[PDB]
Amino acid sequence: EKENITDPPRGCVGNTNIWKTGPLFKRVLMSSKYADGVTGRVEFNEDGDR
Amino acid sequence: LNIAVLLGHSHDVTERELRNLWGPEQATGLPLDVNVVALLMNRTDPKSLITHVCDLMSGARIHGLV
Amino acid sequence: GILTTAASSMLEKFSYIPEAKASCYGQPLHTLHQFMVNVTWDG
Amino acid sequence: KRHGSWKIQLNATSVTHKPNAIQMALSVCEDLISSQVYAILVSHPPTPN
Ligand SMILES: *[C@@H]1O[C@H](CO)[C@@H](O)[C@H](O)[C@H]1NC(C)=O
Ligand SMILES: *[C@@H]1O[C@H](CO)[C@@H](O)[C@H](O)[C@H]1NC(C)=O
Ligand SMILES: *[C@@H]1O[C@H](CO)[C@@H](O)[C@H](O)[C@H]1NC(C)=O
Ligand SMILES: *[C@@H]1O[C@H](CO)[C@@H](O)[C@H](O)[C@H]1NC(C)=O
Ligand SMILES: *[C@@H]1O[C@H](CO)[C@@H](O)[C@H](O)[C@H]1NC(C)=O
Repeated sequence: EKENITDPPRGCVGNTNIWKTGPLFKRVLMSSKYADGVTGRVEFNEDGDR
Repeated sequence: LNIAVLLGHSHDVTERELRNLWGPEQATGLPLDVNVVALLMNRTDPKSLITHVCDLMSGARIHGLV
Repeated sequence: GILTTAASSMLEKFSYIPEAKASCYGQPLHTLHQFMVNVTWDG
Repeated sequence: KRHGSWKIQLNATSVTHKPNAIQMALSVCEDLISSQVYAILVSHPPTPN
């Protein structure tokens, strides 16, 4: 939705070009608020757990 | 013992002074089969770190990594 | 210097302190972790 | 199905058991960094180690 497309490059050959949206997509992991799931209502807390 | 010493790319340090930093030094050398292997690296990746660790561990029983 | 000091002062206790692993593929007792708590090199 | 009509696609890659634990992450790195993956999930209870 909010574009900012960053890609993890091929670090196997001499690359330390870090991925910029590392924490930011982790923010997407922190704000992954859902309610659909066979296990139940899946939602991540401040600890990143169920 | 056999100790491998590898470095990155900073400080422009070449390799021969690393050979000579061990040789005339260690006056009180009590173990006999002590040898250093001074190497460098052309990359900055953990892939080559895994590769050179698995090659130097098989490389005549290296017991030290720096 | 610390590595050679540890190998020298641990050689006097047990002989075959060098105990390396053969290869990473295809899957010890005397270590220096409990030995170099305190060591001295060149003062 | 329900995630719009954008031209994004998906590809699957799953790596299996190796008895040596270093070569596990070795197969992972050379098979997924070259694949440019975005998430990594491990689902192995029945290991003897
Ligand atoms: C994307 O992120 C950059 C900073 O990395 C920022 O300058 C830019 O405004 C962002 N674009 C938007 C608004 O999505
Ligand atoms: C957890 O509890 C309910 C109880 O009926 C269960 O049906 C469902 O699997 C779970 N739902 C939620 C709220 O996660
Ligand atoms: C230079 O890089 C190549 C490729 O990894 C390697 O084979 C060679 O040993 C490297 N040389 C040094 C001294 O780092
Ligand atoms: C380390 O210090 C302890 C006392 O804290 C001492 O007993 C011991 O001799 C020292 N280590 C050596 C030289 O073995
Ligand atoms: C897509 O996945 C298949 C099976 O895992 C793999 O063989 C292929 O290299 C992947 N990449 C492409 C070309 O999309």
